[PDB]
Amino acid sequence: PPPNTKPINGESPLYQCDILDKQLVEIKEVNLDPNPPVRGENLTISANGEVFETIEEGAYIDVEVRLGYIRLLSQTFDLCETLEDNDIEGLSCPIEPGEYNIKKIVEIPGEVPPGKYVVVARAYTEKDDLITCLTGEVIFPPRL
Ligand SMILES: CC(C)[C@@H](C)/C=C/[C@@H](C)[C@H]1CC[C@H]2C3=CC=C4C[C@@H](O)CC[C@]4(C)[C@H]3CC[C@]12C
Ligand SMILES: *[C@@H]1O[C@H](CO)[C@@H](O)[C@H](O)[C@H]1NC(C)=O
Repeated sequence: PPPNTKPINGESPLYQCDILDKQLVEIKEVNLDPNPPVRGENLTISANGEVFETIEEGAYIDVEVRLGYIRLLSQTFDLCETLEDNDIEGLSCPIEPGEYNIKKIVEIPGEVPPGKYVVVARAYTEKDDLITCLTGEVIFPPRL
């Protein structure tokens, strides 16, 4: 994978990107229950990380999904509102420094077209300090 990248330990395709930029959160480990995610099935996400600065209301995530060279989805999300909506282990947004472990189950839709998808997410704080940068490639087998 590209420059300024480091693999994330665990059963996952994720890499940390922009590694030469200090990040307020370290993602130490990530594990996916069906290791290559499968369409139409549950996906269990387990993650171990560290928070070095309090993340406050107003943080946001830039998420980009790309299919080949096509910019499929590109938008920003309210970090706190998004975490609060998806019930990630009751984590209220004021995320204090410390040791975290997360377990979340999401559903991968079966209608997703087959292909090589690349995901990139950058989370920043309200004054725009880089929280973290993650990238990953997921190939869904061509049975449409
Ligand atoms: C952790 C990552 C690497 C794993 C889970 C893979 C990402 C999946 C879930 C991503 C890859 C492409 C994404 C994707 C492609 C196309 C569409 C159609 C659009 O109208 C709504 C979003 C939607 C439905 C999203 C849903 C989430 C998908 C299917
Ligand atoms: C998928 O997840 C839903 C809710 O998380 C659960 O009710 C269902 O039993 C799960 N099914 C499988 C096959 O894991």
